[PDB]
Amino acid sequence: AYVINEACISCGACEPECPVNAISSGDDRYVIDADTCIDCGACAGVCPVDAPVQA
Ligand code: SF4
Ligand code: SF4
Repeated sequence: AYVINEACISCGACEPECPVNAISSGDDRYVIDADTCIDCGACAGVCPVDAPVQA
C-alpha cells in the first residue's frame, strides 16, 4: 500500500489513473484502499505535490 499524505491538495488527478480504482476522495483528502493497492506508484507519478508514498 501507498498512503496519501496531507500534502494532498485534493486536485483529483490521481483518481482516474489508479489501475485498480483504489483511490477515492476521502473526508479530508484523497485516500487509498490499502486492501486493493498494488504499489504501482502511478498516483504519485501524476501528483504535483508528490503526496502518495509507499508505506
Ligand atoms: S500505488 Fe498504484 S495501485 Fe496504489 S493507489 Fe496509487 S495508483 Fe492505485
Ligand atoms: S494527485 Fe496528489 S494532490 Fe491531487 S488528489 Fe491525488 S494525491 Fe491529492
